[PDB]
Amino acid sequence: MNIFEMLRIDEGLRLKIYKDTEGYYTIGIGHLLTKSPDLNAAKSELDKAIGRNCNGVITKDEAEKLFNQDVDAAVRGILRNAKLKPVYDSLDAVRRCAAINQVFQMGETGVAGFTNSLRMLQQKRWDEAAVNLAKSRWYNQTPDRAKRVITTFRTGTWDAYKN
Ligand SMILES: CCCc1ccccc1O
Repeated sequence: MNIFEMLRIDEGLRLKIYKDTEGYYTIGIGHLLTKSPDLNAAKSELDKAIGRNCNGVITKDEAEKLFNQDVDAAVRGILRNAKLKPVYDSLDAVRRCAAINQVFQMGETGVAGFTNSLRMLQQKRWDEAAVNLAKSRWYNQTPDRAKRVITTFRTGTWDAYKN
């Protein structure tokens, strides 16, 4: 297991524009196109992203390309973030994948806020961190996924994905 395989399990692969768990237009491997309810605004974002007129459909290769960029951006975002970087840098590599997954799904606004969970993770109070993480809209909206990512944080193992 690695972060791509992890996110690919969590995000799926769809080649046609679809609405994600939040109702937002998305393609590929959880590549969010827009929060606009306008399908055309999503289609314009898709075409901008891919550099061609996709008419709401892309290839597997184009999906993996966006995905590569999205993962890379998630990491680079964490490393740019004063609240996140010290925590992420304190983690072993399996728990770092958990962090990337969370930021991929939620965005770095979305989690830089998780102050208590961040402190606990930094402290390596894994069971406590895991309890705190689940106390969230995140967990309640996507519990099956959040359970897997929390287990990754709690154990620093790939047990929740292995599978
Ligand atoms: C509760 C935050 C878990 C986390 C730690 C470090 C970087 C990104 C993360 O989402």
